[PDB]
Amino acid sequence: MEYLIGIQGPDYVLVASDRVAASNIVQMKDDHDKMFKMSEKILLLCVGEAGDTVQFAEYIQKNVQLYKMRNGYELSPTAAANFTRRNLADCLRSRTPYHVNLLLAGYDEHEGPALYYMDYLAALAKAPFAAHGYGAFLTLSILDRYYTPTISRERAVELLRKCLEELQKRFILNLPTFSVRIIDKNGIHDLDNISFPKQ
Amino acid sequence: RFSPYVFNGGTILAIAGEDFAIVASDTRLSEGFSIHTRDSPKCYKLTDKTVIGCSGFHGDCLTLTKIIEARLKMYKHSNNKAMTTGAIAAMLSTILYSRRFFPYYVYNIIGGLDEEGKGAVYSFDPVGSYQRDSFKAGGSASAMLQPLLDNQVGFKNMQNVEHVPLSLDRAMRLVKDVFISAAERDVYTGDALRICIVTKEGIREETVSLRKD
Amino acid sequence: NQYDNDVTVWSPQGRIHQIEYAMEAVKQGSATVGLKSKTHAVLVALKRAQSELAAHQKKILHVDNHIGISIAGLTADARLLCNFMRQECLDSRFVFDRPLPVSRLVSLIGSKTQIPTQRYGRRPYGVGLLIAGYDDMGPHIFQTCPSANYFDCRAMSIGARSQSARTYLERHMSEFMECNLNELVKHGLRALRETLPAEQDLTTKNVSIGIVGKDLEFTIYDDDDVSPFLEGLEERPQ
Amino acid sequence: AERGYSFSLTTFSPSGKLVQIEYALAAVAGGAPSVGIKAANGVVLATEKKQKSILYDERSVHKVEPITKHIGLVYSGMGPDYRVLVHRARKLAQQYYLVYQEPIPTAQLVQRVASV
Amino acid sequence: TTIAGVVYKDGIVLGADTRATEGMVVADKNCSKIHFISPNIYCCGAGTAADTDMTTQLISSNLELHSLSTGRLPRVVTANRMLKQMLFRYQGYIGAALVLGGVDVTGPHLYSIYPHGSTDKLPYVTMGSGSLAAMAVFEDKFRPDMEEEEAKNLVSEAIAAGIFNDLGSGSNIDLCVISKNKLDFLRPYTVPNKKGTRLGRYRCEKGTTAVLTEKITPLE
Amino acid sequence: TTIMAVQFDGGVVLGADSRTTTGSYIANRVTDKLTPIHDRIFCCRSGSAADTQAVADAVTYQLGFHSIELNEPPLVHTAASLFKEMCYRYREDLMAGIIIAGWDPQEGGQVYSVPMGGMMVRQSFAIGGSGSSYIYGYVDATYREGMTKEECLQFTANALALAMERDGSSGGVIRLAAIAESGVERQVLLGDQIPKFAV
Amino acid sequence: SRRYDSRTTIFSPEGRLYQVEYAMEAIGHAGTCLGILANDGVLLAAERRNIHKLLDEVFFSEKIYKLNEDMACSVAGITSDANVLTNELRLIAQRYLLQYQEPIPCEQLVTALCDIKQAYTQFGGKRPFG
Amino acid sequence: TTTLAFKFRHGVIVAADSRATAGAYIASQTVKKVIEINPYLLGTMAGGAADCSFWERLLARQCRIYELRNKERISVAAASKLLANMVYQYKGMGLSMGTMICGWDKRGPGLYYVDSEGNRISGATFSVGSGSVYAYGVMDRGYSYDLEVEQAYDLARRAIYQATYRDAYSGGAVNLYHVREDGWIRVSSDNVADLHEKYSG
Amino acid sequence: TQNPMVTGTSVLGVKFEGGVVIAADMLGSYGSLARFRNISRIMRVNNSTMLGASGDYADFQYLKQVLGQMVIDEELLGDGHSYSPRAIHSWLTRAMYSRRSKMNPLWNTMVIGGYADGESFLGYVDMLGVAYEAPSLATGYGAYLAQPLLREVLEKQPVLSQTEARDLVERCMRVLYYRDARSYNRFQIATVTEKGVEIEGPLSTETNWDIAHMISG
Amino acid sequence: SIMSYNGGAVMAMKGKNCVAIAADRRFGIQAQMVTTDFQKIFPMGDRLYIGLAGLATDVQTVAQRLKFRLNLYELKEGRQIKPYTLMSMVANLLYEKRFGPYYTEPVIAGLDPKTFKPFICSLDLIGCPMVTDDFVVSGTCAEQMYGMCESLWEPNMDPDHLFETISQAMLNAVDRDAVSGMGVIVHIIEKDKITTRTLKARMD
Repeated sequence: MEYLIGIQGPDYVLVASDRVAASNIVQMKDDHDKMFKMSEKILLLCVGEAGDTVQFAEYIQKNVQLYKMRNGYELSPTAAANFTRRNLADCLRSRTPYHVNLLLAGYDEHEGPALYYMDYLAALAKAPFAAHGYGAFLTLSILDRYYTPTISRERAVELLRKCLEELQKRFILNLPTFSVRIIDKNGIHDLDNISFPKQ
Repeated sequence: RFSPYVFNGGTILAIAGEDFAIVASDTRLSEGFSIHTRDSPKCYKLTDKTVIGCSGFHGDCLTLTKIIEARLKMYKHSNNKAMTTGAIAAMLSTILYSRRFFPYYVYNIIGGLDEEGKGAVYSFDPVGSYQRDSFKAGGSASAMLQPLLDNQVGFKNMQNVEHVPLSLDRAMRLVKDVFISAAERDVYTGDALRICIVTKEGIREETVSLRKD
Repeated sequence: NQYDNDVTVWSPQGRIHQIEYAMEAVKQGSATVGLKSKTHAVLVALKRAQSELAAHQKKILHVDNHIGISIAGLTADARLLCNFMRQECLDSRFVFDRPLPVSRLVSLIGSKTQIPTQRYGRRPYGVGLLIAGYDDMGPHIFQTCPSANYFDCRAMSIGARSQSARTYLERHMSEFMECNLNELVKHGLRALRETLPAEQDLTTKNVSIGIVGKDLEFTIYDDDDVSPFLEGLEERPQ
Repeated sequence: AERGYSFSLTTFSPSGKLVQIEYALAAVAGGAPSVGIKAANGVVLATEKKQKSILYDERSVHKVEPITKHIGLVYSGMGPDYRVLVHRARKLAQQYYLVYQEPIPTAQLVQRVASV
Repeated sequence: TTIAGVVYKDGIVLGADTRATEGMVVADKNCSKIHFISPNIYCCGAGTAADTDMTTQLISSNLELHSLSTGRLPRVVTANRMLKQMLFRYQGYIGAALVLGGVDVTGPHLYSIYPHGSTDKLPYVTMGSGSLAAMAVFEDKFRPDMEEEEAKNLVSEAIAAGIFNDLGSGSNIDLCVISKNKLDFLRPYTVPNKKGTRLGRYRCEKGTTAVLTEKITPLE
Repeated sequence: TTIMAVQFDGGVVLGADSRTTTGSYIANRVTDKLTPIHDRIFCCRSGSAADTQAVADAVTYQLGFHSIELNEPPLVHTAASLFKEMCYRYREDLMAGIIIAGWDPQEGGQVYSVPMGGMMVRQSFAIGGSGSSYIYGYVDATYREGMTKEECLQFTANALALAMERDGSSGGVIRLAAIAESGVERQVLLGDQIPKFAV
Repeated sequence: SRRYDSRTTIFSPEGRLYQVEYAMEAIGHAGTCLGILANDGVLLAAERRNIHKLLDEVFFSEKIYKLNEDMACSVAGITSDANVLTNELRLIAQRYLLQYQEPIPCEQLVTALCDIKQAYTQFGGKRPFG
Repeated sequence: TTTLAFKFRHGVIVAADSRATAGAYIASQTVKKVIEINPYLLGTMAGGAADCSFWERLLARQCRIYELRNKERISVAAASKLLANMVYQYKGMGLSMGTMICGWDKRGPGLYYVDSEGNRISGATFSVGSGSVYAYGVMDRGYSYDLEVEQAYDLARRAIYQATYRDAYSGGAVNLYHVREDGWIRVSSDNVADLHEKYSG
Repeated sequence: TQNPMVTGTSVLGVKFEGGVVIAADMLGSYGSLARFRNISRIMRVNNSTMLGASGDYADFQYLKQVLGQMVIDEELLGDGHSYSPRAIHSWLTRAMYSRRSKMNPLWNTMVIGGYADGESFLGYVDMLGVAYEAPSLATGYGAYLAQPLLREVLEKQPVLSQTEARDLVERCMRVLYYRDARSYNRFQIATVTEKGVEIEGPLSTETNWDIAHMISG
Repeated sequence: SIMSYNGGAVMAMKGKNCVAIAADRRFGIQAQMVTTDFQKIFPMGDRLYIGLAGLATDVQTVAQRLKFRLNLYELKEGRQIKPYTLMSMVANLLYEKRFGPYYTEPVIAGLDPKTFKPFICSLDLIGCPMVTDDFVVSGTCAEQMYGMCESLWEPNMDPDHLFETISQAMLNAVDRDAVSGMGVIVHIIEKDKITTRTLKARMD
């Protein structure tokens, strides 16, 4: 399985995923991006079942962009986070269950940054930092060690290098690169890809 | 508990000449280990230049014949012509695919003259896919018959030979042989044999006798 | 005048206006004759053109391999009742492996055109049929109306100026039983030639013949298949 | 058989009135007199019973019905329309009592009967 | 659960225990197993606790609505059909098992209703886990027609054999006496056993345990 | 359980036994399995106790409605055909051995067997239930065409008495019912009135 | 049938909707009801249209409904119709709360009602909400 | 069943074997594997034969409706997202369908891979089918973005030839296709027996 | 119908010159127990067709209502048509075939012999919608016991006489009664000629057990 | 079951004019702990708390779909909800999903707005009401807390003794369960005020 990780600073949210789309033993793609801008200040990282993520990201992204245009003022992250959970919980008991795992990271103007965690059962819960996939087990220990509530964007990428350098050493999957983004009061800026030279 | 199929044997075969289309099948309809009846052609004339051969589960042959033989008329009233072979082959594919989640169990060999006036044969699987071929056998002895046509009609794995087209005389005597040789080794082929020749003058039917064992 | 806006109202006199009217839609249609023998039934129809540069609308519609019809009324309604019959005769091949016998086909048209003359705000089908079929009782003709009645005939005509034909057919109804095939069609044409104005005649570009027999699945003749029947035809002098 | 009409028969007039309700209030004012008096520990609902011979059995019908252990009705106007509302009320009360296991408050019952 | 019923000359005596278990752990030590249907038709429920509660209330409402309309007492027959045909339309996934007694304008009746919709009209019934223990005590000491006080004594003494000799049954015995003129719904009626008293004070006070936050919030 | 119906000239003689097993515990030891469907048509319910009760009620509902619309005493063959329609439509859910037999004002006494499948067939004497197995000989040797009402009420007693000694799901009291043009003469055999064959 | 149809959802020759226009005049008879905005809150004033010596008051207000925790509204016109619209509002505003888990924005609550008031004037052939 | 497709500077190369089996038995050795959707989209066909023929053909109907309404050819990007949604409604019904939409767009050459399981990923190299693993190897050692159009025809043959040679459910003729900017051109139809005598010596 | 309950066994049929002749034993068996000793597994469909059912007896009675009412409905019109044997036979194919697509089949096998237009006709219908005409038939366990004797004779000469057939079918019932566990002693012969459909009542079969003394010696 | 998949504890306890409801805080996906603070106690008006333990999804649906019925009842009617009804109201909501149930088991603590009578109760995952006067528990450590409270309780306690008891009763029952712990919060409700203290538990 793949790999997401978010770290909620005191004025920004730092999210990173891997960039692999594997089917069988081979990697089809290596620049495959899992972030879905839902607004100016809301990222929804999906992952999990092959088909469900792409359907269930388009479906949320297209009701959050509706809601911005009908009214005029984009959703909060607290709103959008509960809006996802609802949809994902109502498809839990029907013909077609969306087996996805999510991270919704966003930065509100009045309530600051927020980073939400979604089990595929649709159990929402705010956190200060979370991870998905099997790589979760290796890095959630490294975040606990070094993560404090006040931590500058510089020290955070340095903390995220440790987590993604662990995965290189102990983990058994290939995961060469990681897209990194960061949300704050200005919007979504892409940082440089943490990458690992195997050439 | 209940099994909605049974395998009723039957072997179907078809060669596309250059102005003629053979479609030839045994008639033995058998279930299990009994022989239900000895005559029951697997060949139904559709148009004036199109035979179709169903073989497999005989409950579905009957349905799939009456369905095609209806959507054949239905087409004629709306378009005021008869269908070409090239069309029936496409149409039959959709019908078959319509039941993709409880499929027909019918191997279909359509043979007739398309527009130019040439032999054409189309091979279907159960769920409805088809290419155009120059000869296909199907059914039970499909694995007996397919290599003796690759050789005589396809000249495959030979060298230093002619390639003069397939004669209407060498075909029929070819068919009659390969069926006499599948009736020795396969237990679902026997009793009789309808050869349908389809020239531009209509459709003849020739009956030959196989071994009743 | 208030009893004319629905099939649903009766009139004090004991009729229904909306059903009477519908039948005027039939008398606007183009003349057509049907007679039988004891081996053949024939539909002879006088097509019509609405311009000089224009073809003629088809009066004879092929139904099955032993049933023809000849419409007269709204054509959009005639192809709504033709698709339903085509569908009734593909239901019989497919279940009983036989041709649907005509008497039991005209009884389904009868059950389906009855319905909308008794429901609110639906109309009657504005088309009259002549049904030439041949099964295990020899030949038949059947006239259908928008009222939903029908009749077994020995030789009927509908459409415009059809009355002129009905008399010609009623003086010769004795001779029909003994005709060969080509002699019958002559009668039909000579009857259909009494429905025209006196100034013009039957040509090959506005006559349509439909023949069904004991050994002959229902066919249709147009243009130059009609010439072997106009040639040889008597002259009609005034 | 039928489908049913779909278009309301109560319609606004140029006045700004719903003429049908205005008339149905005049039927109300033809009906048998009924008085109501809240006390300070009880409510009294009294009504002029209907009869016009000595043949009627004045105990086979009731213009004072019980809706619940703690509710009552009388009415003024058409007698058939009263047996319909008494019967939709008694069911409202039973859906309410089936979900909260509690007798339906009287403010509630009137607010629902009214919406029928 | 053991529930039991008996017909004596005047009316009915329905007996229930009061222990209701969620598995092998006693969840409730007082559990009303005797449900009011109408003013003259009480009903005992064994089997799935959550099924009888919502089955009986549903009948009670179709039956207190059916009493206003006739304007007289509802019959025990009517509760016996509604229960029977509601349970049979759920093919037996509603796991209620009922003892529907009541005194009529036609004598007292008593019914068993089983999950699948089988109804049996007897003069004394037992349902539930220990039921068989009960049915032993009836099959020994039942006489048709007996005093008002022989029935109360008999039915408690049957719930008693249920209680001591079966698990899932225990604590108080509830009786219900229905008669054509009274209705003595007793709860309890016997305390066959009660837990003893603690031998010390094992609790403490004044800051036993640590805190980390204290937020006080006043109201009006 | 064992049920039995015999046909003599005036009418019919039904016979059942009372015992509803539920495994090896007996639930009700005095059950009434001779259910009146009308005034002179009885059914004998066997097989699943809850299924038959539903069906019986449903046929009474239709049959009584049906006799008032004709103003005629319904036929036995009618109340048969209604069990037939019922048990055949729902031959998946149910499992109901019925034995309709009654006296008709225009065909005599009749007995119709309706076994598990929803078949229907008229019979001189029928016999059903789980203990019926054990008395097909005794009932095939001892029955002779033509009897009196007093040779039948003793015949079924003997039959159902054998079927209770051997079957485990039969016991208790015997209930007979003679149905004639006269009326219905229900009686109960218990204790010593039950014939005995011990040896 | 067609004779007894009012045709309440159909244009005038002039370019109006007569039923919606009459419904206005029915509102010109209800009790006066005014509202004033401030910087430090906002207030509704309405006059009791029905007053009498026997009439009682049981409810905090006879014209002000609470639609939410944060919103109230006052009605004017046909009182019967007002018991319907105020019940859909409450249900709308909870259905908003059940998704986004916030209190519903002021503007949206209104438009969401005005889709229901507007539907009735355009198809179905019911009389509009007055 | 081995199809491969790789996007380079002068367009897209679609390559396909053609042996199609019915078990251990070989049904036909000529089954077209590349589907002429339009004259400017190529599909492939690598899961079930029925299923890729039926849906790709149904896509061709959609993309010819789309053409008439909007008055502009449909994007390759767009025609892959249309084929994803049709098939995502049968998720878990048991289809197989490994298709690749290739074409030329307003944003240049593009190439998508659509699956039965709801995958829709553009890329630059793909292989789908029984042999796909054998192709990725030989293809990824000789692949560049910048090739000449004569080297790329050879690389594709060589990479299908090497897949049929190891794999059992691969063989027959090697069909080769070239999506150029105006429309695709059927490059050649070779045979594995003839490519065996060109590459051995 | 997932499981058959009461079930008859085997139906012989054989053509001859101017008629067809059906046989079938009168036993309906419910497991091993031979439970309903006098059921009729011959139906008369109008006056030129007949119908022998093997298989689940309750499902056979459910055709007997449908065919009944479906035949009455042709004779009400009295328009001079009927249902041929060739038709009634088709119509049952569709009957089974459709019940076989709801995964809810009629569990009968059926021989439907008739005589119309100087021509005999003898169809067969499986619970799967298999169907076909032959000159001899045998459903169930007669497919392996009577079939070879009926087919041995129709190789020699394909024509039979009214006297050759009714002897040939009374000599194949003897084979079932010996070697089939669900057969009975009383069977019915039904015949169509152009005089109609004549159904002979219960006929016995005389068997010899002369080989019951050769088991030792 | 699958109510173990997340774990959870709740516990109510009657005083003599007060009631205290206590819960653990730990949202964990099997063994792996995700977040240390995940509320299982919700306000349902004042002096009325519903505690939902079990499957963390339904914990959140049932507190949202129960707020939607409650609010739509405190508006439509002016009264404020009674603690006996909030039991019957949440019984019906579970039983509405009879087949394919929710996987929570409500615990309701609270005082009667019109007096201050204390009132607690639990429910089964299908919606059976169980009114007690001692204490009610639900969770995966149910059997741990039954034993612990049966001998640590008194028939009458003041607001200071209650919070002593339930505290030292939760800490020891939830520490003997794998998938619970890591922070206990306790509301305790008087007529006057609602005090809410968090206990210092073992973060392992």
